[PDB]
Amino acid sequence: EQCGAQAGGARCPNCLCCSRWGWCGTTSDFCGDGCQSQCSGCDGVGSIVPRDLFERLLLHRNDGACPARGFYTYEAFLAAAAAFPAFGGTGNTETRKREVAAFLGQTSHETTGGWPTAPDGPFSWGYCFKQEQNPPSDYCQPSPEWPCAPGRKYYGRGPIQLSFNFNYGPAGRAIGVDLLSNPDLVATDATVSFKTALWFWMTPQGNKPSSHDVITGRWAPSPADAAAGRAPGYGVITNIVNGGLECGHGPDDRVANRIGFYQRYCGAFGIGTGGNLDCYNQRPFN
Repeated sequence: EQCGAQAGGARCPNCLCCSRWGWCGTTSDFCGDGCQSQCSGCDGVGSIVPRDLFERLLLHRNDGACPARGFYTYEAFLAAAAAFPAFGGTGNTETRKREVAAFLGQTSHETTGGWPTAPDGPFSWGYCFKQEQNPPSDYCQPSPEWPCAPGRKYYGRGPIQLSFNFNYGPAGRAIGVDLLSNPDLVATDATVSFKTALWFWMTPQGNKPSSHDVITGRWAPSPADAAAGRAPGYGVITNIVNGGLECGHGPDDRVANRIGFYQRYCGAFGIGTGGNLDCYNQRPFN
């Protein structure tokens, strides 16, 4: 609907802002700078990963047999990403798509329900789970910095399978949610769930860079990294996530599963994966 200074001063119906160029709408484009009328009353990662793509990549997550069925929505992914605008918004477009592919690859592995003969292949069964299956512990390691909340448990939750009081604490503080007190939010609120995974993705810890910096080419190895065989690529991201267990001892099915997801996703995004895909020959960071 047209409006304003070519529409006889017409205001927009439903209290819609009249844009500077004379059109009706609710975005900043209509209501901000230049807005002709009803301005106060009467382009992020979504451009790189559209709903259709997200849904096709995460093809079987809403299977009846997936305990997280229905939980991980596109709306929650976008809302979470809005809090981490550098995610999928750093570097050129190819790099942005690759960040999202890599993030989705790693988190799909953490939450996979796949099996070798699964419909549409094992790499379409990411995001099947939202909490650790049969956890062996509540993962409380008390500290003055992050005391364990009584009655609460810190088993894996969400797309990065966030675990331990000493990770829920920092994650919650960064995102403005008290996850030490209410760790179950990571499994009951999908926006919080995605936010903890993005927090992990975006945050350097100890001798590890952020996954974000690695995938966007902002990380260069240290001497110690170089002697350890740690060169930029998806492999070092696997190392960051779980290198203590999976890295430095040759071909490993967990690492390969992470790769297969990443390859399928890069495929769908029309980009290459880049090199150094594995951590078969890398010293674990830890």
